[PDB]
Amino acid sequence: TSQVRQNYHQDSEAAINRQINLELYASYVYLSMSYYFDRDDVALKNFAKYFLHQSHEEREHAEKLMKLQNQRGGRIFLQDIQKPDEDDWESGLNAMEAALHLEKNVNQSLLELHKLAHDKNDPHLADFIETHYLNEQVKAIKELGDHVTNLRKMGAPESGLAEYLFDKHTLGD
Amino acid sequence: TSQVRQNYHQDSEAAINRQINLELYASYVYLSMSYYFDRDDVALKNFAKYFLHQSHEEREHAEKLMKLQNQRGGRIFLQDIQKPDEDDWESGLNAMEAALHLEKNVNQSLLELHKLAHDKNDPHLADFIETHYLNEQVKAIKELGDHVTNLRKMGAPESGLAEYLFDKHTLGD
Amino acid sequence: TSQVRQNYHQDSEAAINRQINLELYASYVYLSMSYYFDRDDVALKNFAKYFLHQSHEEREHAEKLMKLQNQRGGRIFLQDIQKPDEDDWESGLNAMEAALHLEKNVNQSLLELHKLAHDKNDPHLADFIETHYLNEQVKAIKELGDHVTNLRKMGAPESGLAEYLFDKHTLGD
Amino acid sequence: TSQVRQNYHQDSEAAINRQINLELYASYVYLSMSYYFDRDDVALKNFAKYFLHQSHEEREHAEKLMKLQNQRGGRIFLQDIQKPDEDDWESGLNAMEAALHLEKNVNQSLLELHKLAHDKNDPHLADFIETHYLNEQVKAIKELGDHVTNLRKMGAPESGLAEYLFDKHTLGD
Amino acid sequence: TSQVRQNYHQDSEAAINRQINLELYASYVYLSMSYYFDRDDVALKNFAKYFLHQSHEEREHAEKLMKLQNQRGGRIFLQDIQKPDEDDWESGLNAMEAALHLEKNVNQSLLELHKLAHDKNDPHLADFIETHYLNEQVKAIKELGDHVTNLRKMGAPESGLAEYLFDKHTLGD
Amino acid sequence: TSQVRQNYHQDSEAAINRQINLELYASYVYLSMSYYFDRDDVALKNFAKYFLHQSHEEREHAEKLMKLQNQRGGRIFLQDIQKPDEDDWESGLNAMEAALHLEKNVNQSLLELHKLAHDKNDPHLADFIETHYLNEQVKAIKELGDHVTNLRKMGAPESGLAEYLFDKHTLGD
Ligand SMILES: O=C(NO)c1ccc(C(=O)NO)o1
Ligand SMILES: O=C(NO)c1ccc(C(=O)NO)o1
Ligand code: NA
Ligand code: NA
Ligand code: NI
Ligand code: NI
Ligand code: NI
Ligand code: NI
Ligand code: NI
Ligand code: NI
Ligand code: NI
Ligand code: NI
Ligand code: NI
Ligand code: NI
Repeated sequence: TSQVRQNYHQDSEAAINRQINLELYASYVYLSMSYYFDRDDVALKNFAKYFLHQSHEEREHAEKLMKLQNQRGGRIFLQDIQKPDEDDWESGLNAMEAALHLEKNVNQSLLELHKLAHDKNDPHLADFIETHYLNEQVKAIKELGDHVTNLRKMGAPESGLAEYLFDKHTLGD
Repeated sequence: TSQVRQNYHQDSEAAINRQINLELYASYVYLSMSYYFDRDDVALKNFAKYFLHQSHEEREHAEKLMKLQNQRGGRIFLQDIQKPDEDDWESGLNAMEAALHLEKNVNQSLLELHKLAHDKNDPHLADFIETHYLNEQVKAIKELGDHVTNLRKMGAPESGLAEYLFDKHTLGD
Repeated sequence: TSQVRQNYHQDSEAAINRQINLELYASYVYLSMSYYFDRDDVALKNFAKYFLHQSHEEREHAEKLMKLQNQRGGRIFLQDIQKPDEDDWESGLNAMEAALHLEKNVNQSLLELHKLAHDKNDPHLADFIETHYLNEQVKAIKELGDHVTNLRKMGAPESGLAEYLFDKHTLGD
Repeated sequence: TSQVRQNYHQDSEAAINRQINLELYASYVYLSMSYYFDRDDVALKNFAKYFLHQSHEEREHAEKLMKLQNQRGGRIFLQDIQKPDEDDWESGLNAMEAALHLEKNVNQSLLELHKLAHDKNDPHLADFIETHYLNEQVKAIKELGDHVTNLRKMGAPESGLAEYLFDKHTLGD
Repeated sequence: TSQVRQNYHQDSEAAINRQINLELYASYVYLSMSYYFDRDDVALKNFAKYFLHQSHEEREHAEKLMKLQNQRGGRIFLQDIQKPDEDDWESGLNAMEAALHLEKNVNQSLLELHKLAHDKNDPHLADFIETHYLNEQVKAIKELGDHVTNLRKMGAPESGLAEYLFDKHTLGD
Repeated sequence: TSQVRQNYHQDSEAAINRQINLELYASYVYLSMSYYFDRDDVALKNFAKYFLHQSHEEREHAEKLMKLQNQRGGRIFLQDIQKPDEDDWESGLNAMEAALHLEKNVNQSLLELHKLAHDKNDPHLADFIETHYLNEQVKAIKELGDHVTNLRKMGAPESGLAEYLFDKHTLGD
């Protein structure tokens, strides 16, 4: 047992490891989308920029959780990172909807983690999730919903004009 | 009777109180529209910016009238602020038309106030309305008419592409 | 149902709407006090400055809650804003005590909202209230209590000298 | 009863007084260690710098809690500050281990305080502890554990060379 | 015996330890007064500022004496810090008089220490007391006497107006 | 077939996908090492800094290869990222040797890729490997060998003093 461990339950430790793996997987998925939009037959540079930035943000999430694990006295256990469900994301609207679904899944995982933290009477971990993850997920979900709504009202994915003008006027700024 | 009151008729005082309430109500309506366009299923950030700024301008109108009341020797009497007629404003063109109607109503109220001020031989209040309210209402009505015309000629509200491009190229600047 | 709604209970949504209305009402009350102290027979400019700033802060509270509602997937429903209980606030000490009472009421409302949020297992809303509202209310209540104590120990409201010197040396800075 | 007290239970008030006394005692202990390393037969200036800074930080903790007490409507009751358990701290590694033990004790006290705050349904005090004390204690415990590990792997306390080089390369920066 | 000890008598060493404890106790008393004036039913922020600064100055006195002890070859022995005689200091004038009494007591202790230092033929310690403590105590006593005189001539503690205006015009600068 | 594909053989495309996966795996391994040295029972912050930077460099390698794939007309196919062989890297010298082995493996993979590129008469891909990967691998291998040699000559891993002083004087700059 580590000399710094105090009030850190092992169920919380396992949940932290699983959430690390999940954030890494989300980073992988965003990387996949980003370079999907870099293909010459898709060619939407601002979509690719957006999803690359999101991938780096998810990697930051993962590293934050690893530092948290080492901080409380837990021990990091890394698992394989699964391949994303798709290799062809069809369109920008489809990738936006997939991202919204992914963020909702990660958000439910974080919410159940917060429940487990409040149950094991771990206020430090509870507030860590409250402060560094929950509102960021809320903002990401609201933003992805805004993007999906805008792309839908413009005639996507039938109108490629819509996706071009959206790549220019919304993501290119 | 207040020691500063001079040539201030009580009909003018009641009209000032009513106009205060009306400007507050207009601010409330603009707030409603602003946060209607912030919803994830509408998602037009520049429409929301525009109507939030208009709400703050109407609140400035109200406070200006309150200071005018205290200046002439009148006495402020606040009333309830009515809820806006709608909670769902359908579209950006519809909200623009509603705003145009609201500003025309407020303008007629201010014009009848100026008539009552010239009747009671109150040149100070007459010029106060002339200087701080009339031309601002004229400019607001002309601008809302311009916006309605542009949105109409672009295919709104059927074309959501039109409202997106208008939010970007007209209100986002 | 909105595409972004997740773990947002409808009781929480109704509580958010009610708290929006309450913050708007508090803003209205502070506006009333502010322009009460602008009257020529009261004439305490720094009291008026103080209460006008407090009114703007309460309006900021309201808009923050509206953005929170749109963020979680709720739907804003605006109600009438009630007229303040009084039109003549008697004295600066009396207005300070009324403000203290109002802030205590708003604080109890926010506390019951936090209880409802922790009950419905909504940690995001719980931490939102924790972070953006609770400590601000605590600070406001402590400050209003300090002001009431100082005004009392100076001989208010009998001594108008006390209220003048307090307007100058405490609120005018 | 103070005019600002709201939802502040008296058990919480007593816990706040006890935690004030505990933070003051920790400051006293760190002061003792700091000036132990200033003796000519110990003579480790950076160890002394480190523990003096830690003493000042603990005094800041205490004053923060006193301001919190006055804020919620509680009443400060000061007790004697106990003399530290030791006057001779043997070595730098021994003082580091003593500091780690002390911080773990203070952390358990703060955790039980947070439990009592969530029990009495005091979300403001709960978030105050969450925000201003918990993560700081976690960081302090992790840092003291790092220092103890490094000193151990270097041959302390047998190797005085180890403590000298640690004072130079780790604490002197 | 320490390798640096020269002409340092053990009676002087015990006196230095006792004076360390006394300066720490004075710091504790000033802290008590400072946060007494922060209560909502007292609410004199500049009195609190003044006494907090005085507490920090007394802590500086204590640390200076500890460094002096380690310098001459003595050995620090810390004792408990006694709780201040009071928890409620009644008024600003009463706290000023208590501070004057406390500083006179500390001054007599320092004077007897200087006598013991000149007796044991310790000119270094004699000049240390002469240079770093005596005139500072004289200045503090004169300043506290000035404050007590001013508060008395203004009608304190009956006139709370007096204490308010004194907090503003004398301590708030 | 993509409209930009010219002289790009499909064996080269498969090799590019495999090398992408390998660079991602190397990034994962370096991340594992980095946060291994962040544990409280290891506690070598500069080792962790070094391996975190190396992980980010390997991720840059991977993204460079993905952009190259999209450039030539190939199609990215992502695979699972395998878990590193170890979770406990024993010591800094052991982690350095593991990193040297990993970089030698990646270098052999890149060399066989260059052979396949010169065989399929693809000078662009050959020079891409020549310019952006080969010399970087040579430098990394030489640097890791230097680090291993230095750690060995200092008495690692038996002497923890050696690893501490190496973390300070070589990696902390
Ligand atoms: O919020 C709680 N702990 O922090 C909690 C969950 C369930 C109960 C309970 O058992 N009520 O009867 O309490
Ligand atoms: O000032 C003195 N020493 O520095 C001193 C004190 C008493 C005497 C004495 O014994 N006079 O007869 O001298
Ligand atoms: Na005119
Ligand atoms: Na919190
Ligand atoms: Ni994430
Ligand atoms: Ni609970
Ligand atoms: Ni354009
Ligand atoms: Ni208007
Ligand atoms: Ni509020
Ligand atoms: Ni004055
Ligand atoms: Ni502390
Ligand atoms: Ni060195
Ligand atoms: Ni002193
Ligand atoms: Ni590489």
